[PDB]
Amino acid sequence: FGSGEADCGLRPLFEKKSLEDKTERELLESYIDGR
Amino acid sequence: IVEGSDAEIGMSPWQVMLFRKSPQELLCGASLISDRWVLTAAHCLLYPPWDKNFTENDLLVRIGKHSRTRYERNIEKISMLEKIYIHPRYNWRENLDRDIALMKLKKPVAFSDYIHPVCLPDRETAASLLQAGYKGRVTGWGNLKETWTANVGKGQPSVLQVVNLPIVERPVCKDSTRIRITDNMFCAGILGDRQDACEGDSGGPFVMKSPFNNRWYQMGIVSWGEGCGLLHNYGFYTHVFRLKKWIQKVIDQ
Ligand SMILES: *[C@@H]1O[C@H](CO)[C@@H](O)[C@H](O)[C@H]1NC(C)=O
Repeated sequence: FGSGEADCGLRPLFEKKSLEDKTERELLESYIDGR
Repeated sequence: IVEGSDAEIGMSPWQVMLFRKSPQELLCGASLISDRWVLTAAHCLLYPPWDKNFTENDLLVRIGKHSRTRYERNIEKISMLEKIYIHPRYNWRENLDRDIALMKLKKPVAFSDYIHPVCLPDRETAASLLQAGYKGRVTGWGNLKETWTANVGKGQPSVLQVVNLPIVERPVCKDSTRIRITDNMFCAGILGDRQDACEGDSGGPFVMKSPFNNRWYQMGIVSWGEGCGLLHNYGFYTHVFRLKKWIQKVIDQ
C-alpha cells in the first residue's frame, strides 16, 4: 500500500489544525436531518 | 462542477488531476489513496466508443493543485505512472458497471499541507454513511454550466470546484434512468437542483466526513450522468466499498 493509511483522511490544513471548512457543517447536518 | 463553489486551499488534498501529455489537456479527476496509489474511473482510461485507450506513457497525474492551469511551484507534484489497472469486468458496452481503475505511481509522492491521502471505507463506515439523504462532497475542474445533449457542461473553472450532494434512494435512481443500474453504483443529487459533476469531473472522488473519527472517506467515484446539471435527474457514482476486495487484491499482488 505504502505510507498514508494510519493518517488518512485528516487534512493538514483543517482537521489537524482544528479548523473547519466553509461547508462541512452541511454534511454533518444531513446525517441528523437527512433521514 | 455545476453550481458549486471555489475550493479552499488544502480543502481536498487527495484531489488528483489526470493529465494528457500531448496534446496537453485535463482528462479526468482522480484521488490519492496512499503515497503510491491513485484511484479513478475506468472510463477515463478506456472507452472504445470515443477512441479512448490510454497507455501509462500517455498520461501524468498532478497532485496538490488548486488552479486549473497555473504551475503551482513547490506545491503541486507531477508523477508518472508505473502501471494501470482496469477492473477486468468493467462494462463499457452497456452501463459503465464497475467503473474503477487504479494507477500505481512510478515514484511515491511526498505528503505536504496540500497533498494527503483519503481513507477507503470499511464495512461499518459504508453501512453507517452510505444512506439515502446523507451528503457527500464532489470536487473537480470539470465544466460549470448545464448541458442537455452531453455530460461535458460548458465553461471551464479557473480554480478547483466543490459541491455537496445527497445520496438518493435506489428505487428513485432506477426510476430516473432507462440505463440498467447495478449494486456497484449509487446516485446522488437534488431533484430540481442543478448541482452536478460533469465529464471533466469524472474519476474524481465522492467523499464523506465520518462524524465518529473526523476522517474523510471516499465512498464513490464520479462515473456518469445523462447531461450535466439538469433539473430532472441525478449523477451516478462508482460504489467504492463494494469493489474494495478488487482494490485490495491489486494492491497486495
Ligand atoms: C488498447 O491498446 C491497444 C490498442 O491500440 C491494444 O493493446 C489493446 O487491445 C487495446 N484495448 C482496447 C480495449 O481497445
